Amino acid sequence: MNKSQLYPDSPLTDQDFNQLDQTVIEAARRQLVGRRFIELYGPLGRGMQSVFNDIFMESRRVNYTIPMLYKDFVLYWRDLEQSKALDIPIDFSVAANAARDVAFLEDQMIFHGSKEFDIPGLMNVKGRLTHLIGNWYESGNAFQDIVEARNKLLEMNHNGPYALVLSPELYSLLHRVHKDTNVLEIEHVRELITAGVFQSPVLKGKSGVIVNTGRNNLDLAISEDFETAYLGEEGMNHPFRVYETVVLRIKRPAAICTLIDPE
Amino acid sequence: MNKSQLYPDSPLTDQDFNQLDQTVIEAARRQLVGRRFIELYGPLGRGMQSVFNDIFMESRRVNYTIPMLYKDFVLYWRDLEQSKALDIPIDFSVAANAARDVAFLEDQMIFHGSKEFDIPGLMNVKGRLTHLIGNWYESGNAFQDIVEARNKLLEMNHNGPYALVLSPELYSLLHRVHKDTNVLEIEHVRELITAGVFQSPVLKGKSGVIVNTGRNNLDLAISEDFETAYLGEEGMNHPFRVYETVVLRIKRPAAICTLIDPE
Amino acid sequence: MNKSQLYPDSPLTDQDFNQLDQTVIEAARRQLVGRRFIELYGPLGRGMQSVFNDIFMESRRVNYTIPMLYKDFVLYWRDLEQSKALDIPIDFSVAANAARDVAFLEDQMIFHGSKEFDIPGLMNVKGRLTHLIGNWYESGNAFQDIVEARNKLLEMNHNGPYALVLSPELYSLLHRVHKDTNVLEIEHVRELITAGVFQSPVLKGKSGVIVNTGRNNLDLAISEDFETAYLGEEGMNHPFRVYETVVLRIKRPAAICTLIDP
Amino acid sequence: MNKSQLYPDSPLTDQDFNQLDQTVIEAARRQLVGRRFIELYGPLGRGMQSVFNDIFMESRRVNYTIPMLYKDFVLYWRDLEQSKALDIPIDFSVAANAARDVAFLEDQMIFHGSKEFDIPGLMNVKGRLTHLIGNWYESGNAFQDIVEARNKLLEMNHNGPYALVLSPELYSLLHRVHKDTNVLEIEHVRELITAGVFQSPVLKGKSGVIVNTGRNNLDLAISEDFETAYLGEEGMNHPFRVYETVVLRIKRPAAICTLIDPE
Repeated sequence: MNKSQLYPDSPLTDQDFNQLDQTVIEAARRQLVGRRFIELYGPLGRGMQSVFNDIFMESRRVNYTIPMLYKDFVLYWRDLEQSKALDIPIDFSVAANAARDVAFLEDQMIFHGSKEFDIPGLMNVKGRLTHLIGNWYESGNAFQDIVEARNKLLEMNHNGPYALVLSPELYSLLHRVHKDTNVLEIEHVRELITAGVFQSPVLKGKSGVIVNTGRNNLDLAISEDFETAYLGEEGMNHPFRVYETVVLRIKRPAAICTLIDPE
Repeated sequence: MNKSQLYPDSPLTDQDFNQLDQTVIEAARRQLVGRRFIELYGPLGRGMQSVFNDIFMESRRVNYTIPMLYKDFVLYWRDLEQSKALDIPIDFSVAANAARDVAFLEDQMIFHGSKEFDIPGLMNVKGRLTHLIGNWYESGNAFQDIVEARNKLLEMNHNGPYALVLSPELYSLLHRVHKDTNVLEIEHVRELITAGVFQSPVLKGKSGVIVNTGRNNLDLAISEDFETAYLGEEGMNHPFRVYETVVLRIKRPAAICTLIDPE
Repeated sequence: MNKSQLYPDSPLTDQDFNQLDQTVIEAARRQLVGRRFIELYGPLGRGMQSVFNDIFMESRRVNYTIPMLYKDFVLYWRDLEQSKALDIPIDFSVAANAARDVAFLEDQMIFHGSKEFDIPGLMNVKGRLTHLIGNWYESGNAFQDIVEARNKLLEMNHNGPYALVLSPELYSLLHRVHKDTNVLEIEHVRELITAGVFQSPVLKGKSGVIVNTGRNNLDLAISEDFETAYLGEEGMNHPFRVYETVVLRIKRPAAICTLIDP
Repeated sequence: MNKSQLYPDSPLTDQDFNQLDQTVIEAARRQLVGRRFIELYGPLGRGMQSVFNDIFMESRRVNYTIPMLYKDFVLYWRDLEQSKALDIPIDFSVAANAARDVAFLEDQMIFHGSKEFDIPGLMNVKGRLTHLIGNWYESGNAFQDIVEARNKLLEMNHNGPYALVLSPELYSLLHRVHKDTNVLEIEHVRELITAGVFQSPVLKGKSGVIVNTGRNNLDLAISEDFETAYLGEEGMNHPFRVYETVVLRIKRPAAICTLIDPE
């Protein structure tokens, strides 16, 4: 399936359109936090507009509608025509920005869920464990809270490997320089969490989540990965659409222990 | 030996059945702690239902019956039929869970032995050294206990390399952040134990074990590795069986110094 | 394409499966009432485990999971061997009982919905029109209450053809003679409702429904019709299963008028 | 385009001229700080003497004239003639010095802009965030100032990855050895800034800048990379010119949070 012949009126050729995909894929890759520890359920394809989920509580089956996440960018015709005249590889700076916004949309949908499509997220799924953090500003408390949260996961027949995602404010507190001591608390934490410790701008305030990275616990249902579309001429310009269809499936919500600030 | 023709009625083809083995093998690999420091005695094959062991005490020979460790999972026919209709690579999420449970079964059999089959484990073999740990919550005690346990192994003509396996509670105490100091006690410990320091959920409470990793000291007798079986149609579904036949052989029990909490 | 190769371990030959299929299908046809006035959207195939419904209320898209309705019957090996030895056709009576039960399940799901998957029925869908009927024992009331119900559908921009399904008690009451015309009320109703007046045991008491026939109004989305699948042989006996996967989509809820006893 | 036939009177042959480019390219590479975290807008070529910039403020378009940055060096004819007589690969020590000066010129133009050509730099662009640092000589203040500067970038929909460039005086203070503690403050800082922490001699006094490394935020418009030219015989010698044409484009100035000493 060549995308040049799919959009016969597209101003981009085969070479020009592949670089657009590379710009979109790379820009999204740098910002996707959920994909770093959640496996993909393959390219389900255009023939699947809804995927099934088997929730196990420690086996209810539910239907999830795969949602669209998209953002549009416009490539000016004057800039495009100049590029072909001079034979230069075209500027896709806006495409990277559009791909980043879609990548942020996926992370927001992964961690907080689709309210309108009724899809639970990591931080609000039903049946997950909950741990109340202490004052992470103090030494040892952050590691102690992770251990207690990990202990809650352990008493569920969930031996790991775990992945911990924290808000930027909690992430900074983990790496902060203490006064009395000189302990890098991420070094102690990263030994217990082997799948990786990440920060996500989606999480707000003081919040975090520990997830078992097994494919059996949760995965990402992908009907169409990050793809670039042509919307046709509009005002002589060339608006495009970076879209993706993905729904998070949480088969075993008990493998999630969200850390929440007691306020 | 192609597994598609071995089960002529199996719904999975050659390609579909290989991905099942990959899912089972990888999921087991992530959870097998004993295999990380215990060598395998090859594929003994189906012709050996019992393996001999020569115990040396510092040469009694005993017969060990190779036990079966298995767990069953069911692939729904509706999900399978949909996968072939859409030509998608089939979901083996349950297979990973079944393989993980078998992997946990092997680790429980390796460390605690088969009570019914009369096979000693690492933590209850006859003739091994025993060390009583102190308060690992204090700085330096955990390293001191390992040194004393290692010294006991040294005064047996057992120069290493050693492997230390600890319970999750002891593993956390090793990596904990101390108040007065900022010592990462795993860094001091990991220098003496070169074959690796692992944690196993099988060990409960405050317990651990130091094992010489030599093939002459102990090994794993494998008659059949992690293999996936088809049990035939049952209620129009497709139940499978992830089974493995393995017995731990401890040729020199004196190469084991189990750490036990004095309670 | 014969079921003998589909189930090599089955004890039935090509002809025996064929006789099994007619036994199941014929018993289903004699009991299926909803299929008489509702078009069939399919067979979609095994690749459709859930269908999409676009509700045009008088637009909202709802995802419906296709339910699987089944019933199990067992053929005894001694009976099959005895019939085979004596050159007597196999007795598939239990198959008809299983097929009849599944046919009732489909009719029950069509009319009263399926609470397990939250699929609405003819008498349960939101947005339908409700008509409070009177005492049909008295003359003239039976025909008039249908006229007002049809007028309700006419006011909602639905001009037929209509299909009327009544409870078995109410269907008999429609056989009375008209007070003035001296003609049975059923022929007056049949001229107003040209898609047929049916009866169904699923409706109890004074109940009924008027449905505007048409694919754009409502249809049956099936992925597999009445099919007999041979389960594994257990205990030397042969258990079977008559199953089907059907879901009812009501695209225009306002095209359904329900007669409700006050 | 062979450079030997481009300058028919050049004393260097094809082999002799390629080593000149390698000396210039490598010497420039060791000193270019801006190129370590700013992407290039390809070889725009000689047909583009001015490049367009679309400034987004959180979309004004401006025209930037691509400037020339060059430095001249002289290869003595006596040294050149001796090299060919003995068949030795010629000394290009001066060429490395000339390339280094041009590389310093680019970094000065990237961080402080072209005053005469009216091109804003990283440290004086219009619409960028500004943070006032504290006493970096004290422990924790340097990390705290980076976090606050990063927090300012975060409240602009700028999630990273960030690149921090500091003056040599600030760079030394970051790596300094404290009295009361033994904290290496670069280790804490380098976790938040993933694209890298660099020092630039261009920045004077106590100054720094945090830049989002996205191609959409800023990039380097290159009309001609580091190229070596022959200026013809002058006094029987061979003067050359190491020139490059490059202009920095800041599409989103809000992605820049310059750290400035309150004096």
